Amino acid sequence: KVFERCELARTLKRLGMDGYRGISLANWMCLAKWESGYNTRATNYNAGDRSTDYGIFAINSRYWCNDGKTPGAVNACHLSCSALLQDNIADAVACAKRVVRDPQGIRAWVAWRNRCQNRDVRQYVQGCGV
Repeated sequence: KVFERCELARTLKRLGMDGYRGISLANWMCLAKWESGYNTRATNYNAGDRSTDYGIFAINSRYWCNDGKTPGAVNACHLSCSALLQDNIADAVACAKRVVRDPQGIRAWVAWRNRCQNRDVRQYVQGCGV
């Protein structure tokens, strides 16, 4: 499913993402926008290390979910990577929360550092009623 901006903002808010570990809803939106274009079916294979980024938050198989085909990978969110390809983003949100409980927080995603860190991200939530 490809979310429309405000639809996603409210969906994330209802799922408890606003201010989760200090991360604003606008930061989560900027992350999803640059990681998948709000596409829950987005996938990116990384030929270099044989891992795959899954879903709306492009969560990687080397550490976060299990797809059975990633060399020496772990599964910190304890989910099949298939759970990260559902139209319903509850499991993906649960996993994203797990990612940020680690030391780096939102910085875990390099894309956030590149496209969201120290940027004006107000535009992501304006007019969404969140």
